[PDB]
Amino acid sequence: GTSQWLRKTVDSAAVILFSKTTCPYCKKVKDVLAEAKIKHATIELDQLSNGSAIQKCLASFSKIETVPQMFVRGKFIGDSQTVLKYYSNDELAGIVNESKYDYDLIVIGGGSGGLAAGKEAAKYGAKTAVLDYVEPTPIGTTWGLGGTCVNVGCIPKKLMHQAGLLSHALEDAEHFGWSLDRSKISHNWSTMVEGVQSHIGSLNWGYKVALRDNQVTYLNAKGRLISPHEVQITDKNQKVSTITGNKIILATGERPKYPEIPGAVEYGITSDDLFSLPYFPGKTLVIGASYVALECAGFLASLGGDVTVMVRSILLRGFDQQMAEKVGDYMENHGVKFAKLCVPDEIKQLKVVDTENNKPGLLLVKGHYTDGKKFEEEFETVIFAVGREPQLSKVLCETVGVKLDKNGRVVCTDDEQTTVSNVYAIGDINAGKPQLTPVAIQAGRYLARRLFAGATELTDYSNVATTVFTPLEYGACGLSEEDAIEKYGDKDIEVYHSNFKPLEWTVAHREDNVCYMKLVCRKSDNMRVLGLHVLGPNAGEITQGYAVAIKMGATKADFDRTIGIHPTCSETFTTLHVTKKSGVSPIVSGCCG
Amino acid sequence: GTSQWLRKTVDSAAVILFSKTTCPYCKKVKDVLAEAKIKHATIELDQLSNGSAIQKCLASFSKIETVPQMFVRGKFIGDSQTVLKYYSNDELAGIVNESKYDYDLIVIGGGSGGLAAGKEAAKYGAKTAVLDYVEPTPIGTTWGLGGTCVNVGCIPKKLMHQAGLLSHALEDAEHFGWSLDRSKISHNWSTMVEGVQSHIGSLNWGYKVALRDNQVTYLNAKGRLISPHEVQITDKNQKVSTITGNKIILATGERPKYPEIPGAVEYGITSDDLFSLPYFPGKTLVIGASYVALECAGFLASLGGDVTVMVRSILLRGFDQQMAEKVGDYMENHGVKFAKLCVPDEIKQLKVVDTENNKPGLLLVKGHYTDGKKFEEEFETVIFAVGREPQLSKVLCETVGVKLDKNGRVVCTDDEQTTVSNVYAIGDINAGKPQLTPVAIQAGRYLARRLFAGATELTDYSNVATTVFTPLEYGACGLSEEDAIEKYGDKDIEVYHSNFKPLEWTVAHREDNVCYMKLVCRKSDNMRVLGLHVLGPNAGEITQGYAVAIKMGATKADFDRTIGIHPTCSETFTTLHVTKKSGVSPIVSGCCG
Ligand SMILES: Cc1cc2nc3c(=O)[nH]c(=O)nc-3n(C[C@H](O)[C@H](O)[C@H](O)COP(=O)(O)OP(=O)(O)OC[C@H]3O[C@@H](n4cnc5c(N)ncnc54)[C@H](O)[C@@H]3O)c2cc1C
Ligand SMILES: Cc1cc2nc3c(=O)[nH]c(=O)nc-3n(C[C@H](O)[C@H](O)[C@H](O)COP(=O)(O)OP(=O)(O)OC[C@H]3O[C@@H](n4cnc5c(N)ncnc54)[C@H](O)[C@@H]3O)c2cc1C
Ligand SMILES: Cc1ccc2c(=O)c(C(=O)O)c[nH]c2n1
Ligand SMILES: Cc1ccc2c(=O)c(C(=O)O)c[nH]c2n1
Ligand SMILES: [Cl-]
Ligand SMILES: [Cl-]
Ligand SMILES: [K+]
Ligand SMILES: [K+]
Ligand code: NA
Ligand code: NA
Repeated sequence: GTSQWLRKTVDSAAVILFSKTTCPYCKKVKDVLAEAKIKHATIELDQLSNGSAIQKCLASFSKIETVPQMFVRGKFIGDSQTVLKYYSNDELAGIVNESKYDYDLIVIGGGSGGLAAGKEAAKYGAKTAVLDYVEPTPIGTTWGLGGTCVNVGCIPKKLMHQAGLLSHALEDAEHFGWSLDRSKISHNWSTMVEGVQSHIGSLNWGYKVALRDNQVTYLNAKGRLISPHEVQITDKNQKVSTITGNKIILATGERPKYPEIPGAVEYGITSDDLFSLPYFPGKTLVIGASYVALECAGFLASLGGDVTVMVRSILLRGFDQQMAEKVGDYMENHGVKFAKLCVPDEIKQLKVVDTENNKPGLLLVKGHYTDGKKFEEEFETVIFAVGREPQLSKVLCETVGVKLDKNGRVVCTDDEQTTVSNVYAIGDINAGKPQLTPVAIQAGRYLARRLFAGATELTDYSNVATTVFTPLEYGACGLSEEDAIEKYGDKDIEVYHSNFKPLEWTVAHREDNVCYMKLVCRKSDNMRVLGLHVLGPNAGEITQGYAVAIKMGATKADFDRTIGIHPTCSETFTTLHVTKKSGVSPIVSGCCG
Repeated sequence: GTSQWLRKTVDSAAVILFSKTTCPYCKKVKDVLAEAKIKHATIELDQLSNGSAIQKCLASFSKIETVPQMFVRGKFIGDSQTVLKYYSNDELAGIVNESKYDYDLIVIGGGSGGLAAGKEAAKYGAKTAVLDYVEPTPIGTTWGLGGTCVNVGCIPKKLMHQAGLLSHALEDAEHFGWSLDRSKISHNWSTMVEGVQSHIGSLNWGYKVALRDNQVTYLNAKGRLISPHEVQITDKNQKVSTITGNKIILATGERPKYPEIPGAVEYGITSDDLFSLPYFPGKTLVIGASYVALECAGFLASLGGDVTVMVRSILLRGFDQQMAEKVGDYMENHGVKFAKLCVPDEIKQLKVVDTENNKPGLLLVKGHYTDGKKFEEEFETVIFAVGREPQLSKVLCETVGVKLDKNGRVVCTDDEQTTVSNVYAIGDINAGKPQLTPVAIQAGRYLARRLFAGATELTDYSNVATTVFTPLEYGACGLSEEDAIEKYGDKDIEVYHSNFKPLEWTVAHREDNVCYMKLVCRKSDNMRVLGLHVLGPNAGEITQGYAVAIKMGATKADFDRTIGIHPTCSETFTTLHVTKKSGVSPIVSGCCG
């Protein structure tokens, strides 16, 4: 494997130094490169099992087996005397910048994965360009650099969730002795949006400064891959040019879908519009049942809004259905209405949005239930959350040879490579992968290290933990109970479970036996934890550290031997004893023995 | 080991059935015992490696090698035909109740460890008594069943911490768009105390009902161990009697210390008095620097109080000192004053506590700094938090032979056994063990299983995670950085670290580069995580799941291969890259690449 690894490494690296930690010739070259501000990867062969073997293999490229060896874009450029000769003769800049292509890397898409890949690549002396363009929504909404999460996803949705959580905090503060009257306090949408948008603007700016400080070229331009090494760019002036790159990372993400019904595009909005909406949504219908649908419905209700969710079938398809039902039950018991087994037929406009007074319009939504009854109700705002899709026909010419799946996602190897060998795809467009920001970031950073620094480490997409930021949050890592049973059979599955009550809920007079957790375990594999699930406050904080234990193959016994931190919600994972098979109730009292 | 285990098991178990899961004779006995409401342990030999060997060993006690075999208090009572003979002849009640002693177990102390041990023992048919008495504080404060944590510890302190956290929640809610004016809202101490005390009363009651429902005898009586099997009890009427028990668990905990200075006992208070204080503490001096001192100072300041902490030397001795300094810096920057390098000499009374209007008194505290300057300041309340101590001379007669250490704590084996072989000690009085509620609970429950159900599992006291519930919380698991360096040497330690900023702090305009985390790792052991440390909100929820990974031997690579949950504070543990040895700043901007 050594010679194949060295061939791949040398071919792809922009600027790389084969070195040893203790070699003074290696230091003289490093000091020259640092003095010349020449960024590069370094492989210290004295720190590798197969270092002796890599030294021998290097003579296939350079005819030498000594360190240091410096390579540029697939070519041996010199030992220490040669690199110091180019430096002293003012030749070294020209040599380290020599390329068949404008860039070593072009990243098409300036979101979670693309920015992480481009910044990481630049660290190893890849000459990098990041392209980002935000096609406006149908009402004309656009935003700055950073992608879906930063501008219209995780960041603003979690901030608006925090605004919603602070309602319950106002309520609780009265029971804890604070002299405020919750009933007299109102929420101002636009004040909140201004604060969220100021934060997002600081991120848009921060990314532009980070790219400038890493010597990455940022182009606010729509990129189209027209051949393996050619990207056509279209700038704001509609000026069309071609730039060339050695490696191409496709990181273009997805955008909301609309249903094909009259008035949906004209009169509804999506999450892309919600997070900067200049008017308060008012009485709101959310059509959909994804995590986006429920998160948005939930914070809007907690802000004091009249909210209905129109559900075609089930909530949170693909997540553990027991947990999904508990998530929705909590919502229904806390001010969210559900129109169940219901689909929309038409959106009719009753009032146009008021762009001066910043007031919503008014819409008539017609739909129907599975039982044949009509749905007909007025809403000020209608939010579609009915899926997301890539729009790669925009992004790649069909003649380039990048294989897509039946959903228009990119078919990749376990190292993110497409069917075009210099072209990789990361993030939400990579078929089959969890569509999450930290997944796109790890994939992009690890890929950049493989391309430009001879790393071997792949991204592990297994047992990737999630959290749904509904009013009562839901954290999970691993299999749903139903998927565990389908895979291993019911007789090989043991489920430990318990209700719990946050201590913070006691004096606040909140619910007993609503927060809930379970461990789905495999009996024949030492009670291996296949899936962890928790409904409760701060569920992402609870779940994250257990992800490390599950990656390590935690068993039930590993959870039991660990001592709780008291008083916490998370400690309940360390004392679970009630099995589903026993039929014993998972309910709990305050204190027992 | 089998014959030694079987000898110990048979001698100690109150009522035990040796069984196999598939034996219909075993079922007939189980159904009779369940019908007669006779509780017992069961060992299913078909579920043990050495089951075949245990069957053979059983003939040393019973002369038979078949199942079922039923034992009572060290004696073989019968096979299936014999047990059904006693039942049919109304003899079985008398036989299963036959004992040399009043109880199989007497627990002296009805706190975290004792209640957990007694309830667990009762499950296996141990006839159990729990003794609890609360000696009043010097001002006369007392409370109900449940121990330090429930009444004057973790439970009320965390509830008053939540009351304090809700101040910052009121502040934040304005930036998130809520129309309240933080400056107009005040806190009412006594309203809060009423709520906390109502919760505590529900726990006191819950424990009494749980003991009644497990057929445990609860005596509100002071117990004194006068010989290995004899406990002298003194009831509220000062009636003195003796009860006898086979096994004795000492679970009597600790109480606050006072310094030997004039006025301390007469005019100061401790945490024992604070949690039910009927008057608002007002301007408060906390003398001490333990976690109790800082937690209490912190919530009192967040409630709007004028608070000073008098520190003799350092904060949080025994915890990582870098983290301790950050904890205190946050406090000092958020309304806690520190009188550093300062000790008290005298407390003078200026006003008596007002018991009708529920107002504090007034005190003059005289002390001195190491620099020779005098301290002289008025306070309404003075809280001593200057350690806790066991008071076992009260609890055990010196003639019984239970060895204590130089601090008056019980010297125990790794299975909680004292120098008196039937007498065990759990919780805060067990020398050398972390003084934590979940430690006392695991120790007590696991011990009861070893005594009464033939369990072998010991409590693991290593890498027990903690959280200090200061205004900015501090969670830890494993070694401090300084202890890791002392043990392994500086050259074998790598520390990864980062600041972070909760997303919830962005729109709220709270601090950059104050929350902080680090992993202290051992270079020569695959970068094993020796210690994890986090300063930030919800730090107990963050830290708990990583405790499971650390118990499993997590390395840095295990943290890196795990994918973050976004947006959370905890995810920062999955991307740490900056080492202390590098000298690179741990500060972070919002968004970089
Ligand atoms: C409402 C919502 C909430 C979410 N909440 C969370 C959450 O809490 N946690 C979580 O982990 N994930 C969350 N996600 C998912 C997360 O946003 C995505 O997984 C992540 O943004 C995907 O990153 P990416 O790099 O694949 O694409 P994106 O971040 O979508 O970035 C792609 C970028 O490329 C641009 N682009 C597209 N075509 C071109 C072109 N031809 N040329 C130039 N630029 C182009 C796009 O406009 C965009 O700026 C959420 C998503 C949504 C919609
Ligand atoms: C202010 C404070 C905050 C704390 N916060 C936390 C925290 O957040 N998390 C955590 O894990 N730990 C915390 N602790 C520690 C925790 O309270 C203890 O570790 C735990 O209560 C110890 O349990 P135990 O069973 O050893 O003793 P205890 O709970 O102290 O119970 C001993 C009981 O026995 C009684 N007793 C004593 N002598 C006799 C006698 N002769 N006969 C009869 N009864 C007797 C005592 O009065 C008491 O009721 C805190 C402690 C304090 C003081
Ligand atoms: C509940 C309900 C039902 C029908 C209508 C309607 O036709 C209409 C209009 O202006 O067309 C306005 N509002 C309506 N509201
Ligand atoms: C700051 C300060 C210093 C001294 C005294 C004092 O002697 C006193 C008294 O009544 O004795 C009351 N209050 C005081 N306050
Ligand atoms: Cl921008
Ligand atoms: Cl009581
Ligand atoms: K445990
Ligand atoms: K990671
Ligand atoms: Na265990
Ligand atoms: Na990794």
